[PDB]
Amino acid sequence: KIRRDDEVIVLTGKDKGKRGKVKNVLSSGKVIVEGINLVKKHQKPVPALNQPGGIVEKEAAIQVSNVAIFNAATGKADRVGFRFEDGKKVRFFKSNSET
Amino acid sequence: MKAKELREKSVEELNTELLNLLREQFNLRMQAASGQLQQSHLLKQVRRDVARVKTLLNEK
RNA sequence: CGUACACGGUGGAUGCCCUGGCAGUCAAGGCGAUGAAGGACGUGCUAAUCUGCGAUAAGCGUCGGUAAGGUGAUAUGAACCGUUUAACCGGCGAUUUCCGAAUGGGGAACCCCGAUCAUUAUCCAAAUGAGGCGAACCGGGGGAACUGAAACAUCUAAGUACCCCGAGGAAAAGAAAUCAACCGAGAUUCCCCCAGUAGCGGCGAGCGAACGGGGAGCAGCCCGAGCCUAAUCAGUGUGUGUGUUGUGGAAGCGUCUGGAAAGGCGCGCGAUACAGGGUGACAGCCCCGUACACAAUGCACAUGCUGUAGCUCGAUGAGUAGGGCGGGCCGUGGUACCUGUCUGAAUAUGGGGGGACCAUCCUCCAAGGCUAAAUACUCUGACUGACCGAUAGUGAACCAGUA
RNA sequence: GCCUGCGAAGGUGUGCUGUGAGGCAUGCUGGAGGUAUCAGAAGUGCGAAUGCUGACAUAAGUAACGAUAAAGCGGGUGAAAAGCCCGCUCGCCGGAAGACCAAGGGUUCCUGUCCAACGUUAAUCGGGGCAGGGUGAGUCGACCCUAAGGCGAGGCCGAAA
Repeated sequence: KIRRDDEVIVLTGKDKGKRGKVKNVLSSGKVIVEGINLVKKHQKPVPALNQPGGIVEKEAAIQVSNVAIFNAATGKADRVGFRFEDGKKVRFFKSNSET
Repeated sequence: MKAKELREKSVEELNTELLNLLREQFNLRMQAASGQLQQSHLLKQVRRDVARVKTLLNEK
């Protein structure tokens, strides 16, 4: 699954190629990564979608479908950041099949 | 203060503490009078303290 | 103003979904005067509800598990805690104001004390019991009517509804003065059958066994003395088979549509694990979970063991058997059982019974007592269901037994 | 044994076929699944119980507001004022619409800010909505006791609340 203590790599959105850590995950499936932000009116570095209106959620609203964590396949993506105190998870992290 | 600390203290130490915390349990009461330095942390913590020591006192 | 349609509205059906019900199944099963169940009223920085607690008030402590996220449902603002490893999960311990079955007395929660009955009694309540609650089941008593008989006084519904008293997790029954196809069976209940037969009945309508057989479960023993010690009693040690949580746990693949697939299409896989749910639209191979594994508790039913402790001899219970009068009840017939009044035996060189009475066979012996085991319900936990789907289904999937 | 987001079921309109009960197709929409064959199935196919429940039309924009029958003329404020406020004038009530209280109701009292909801019109008004404030006694009342009467305990009656 996806965690907040992990780094993601865009692959489709206009932010394709950008790197960053996962800010937070909502029960909606969307994930906001430290980097994919938008320029508000008074030019305030705050993530948000591009649409006119009053008060709307923050976050650029990224999708786990176009992201890139640890995909077991041939892609253009590269290294990705990932607990350790678990021990058993370290074994999976050591394996080139899981994490 | 944690239960571990109170248990280590002597019977008199728990009394002087309960009393010290009792005297302590006075200073606060000033918000309604218009205070600021009054902290909400110990507001609820102090009542537990004077109680924790009160529980161990009986455990002895 | 007639009629059809178009656009918009009203309205809410329908289609789909559903954190709910309904039903079945397995497991498990009492609480309290060490004052419970229930209720009242507090308690989170703000919180009006619900839930959790209860004035150390949705919390405190210990151990174990677990884990970095956490501070109940509401994802708010403020803000706190956590590595001196919290939250959360399981068990246990400490504390637990006042009122409250509380019983000192009164009382619509407020004020002062062991009230009442009863046993023992150092008669001092001094030492104890009862006085409450709980889904149904169970035992011992009291006991209808409408209705049916297409009227109705027997009968039938009833020995039911309801009422009184009481135990347990189980009760009641029970070791035979029985049964009676027999040179035989042989403690008692329960299930099936035997019978809808025998029997009862304005013999009208209706009512209605048992012996035996096939099964489930099997255990037999105690009341005067003699004697001596392994029944019994008292006490001690103290289980195998477990309860919840966490650990050993594979897995986005390709193309197309789309904001997104749990789509279409193509391919592969799990299976002593072919329930279901979650994840942005129908993913058993995404996540949990299903078979599985391990550790924390409760129960630990039993067994072992100490001191007691065998065994032996004789007898065996009268206002009873039985008879008469008046009733209840039963399938009970002059041949069921029981209550009330009166009368009243013998005694094992005796007596009772085998569905009639009295003399002659067979069987068995009352008028004293105890006794394990074999099914019930369903609050609670879990699972399932070709059940229903929110004018359906429990009245309640939304504050509901609330408005 | 097939169809489907190069889009289904359902719904609306329409074409075709069957003696029919219906099947089937097209367009729009929907936009998630839905069928045919043979076979079994269901709490199966419905306009006509002064039927049950919810909704709705015509009726009607029709009926009704009446002994304390009093408002009127100017002015103020306001985006609006015939019934908010000021002055004057004109009246009602007097055991009474006056004053003080029981029971009961219960904060409805006062102030400030408003009004979407309430006020059989409107409202810048309110006993309306929201946020605060207010009811500081030994001699007031409760608290205490008692009358008709009632209850609990002992006594006595199949049994007993």
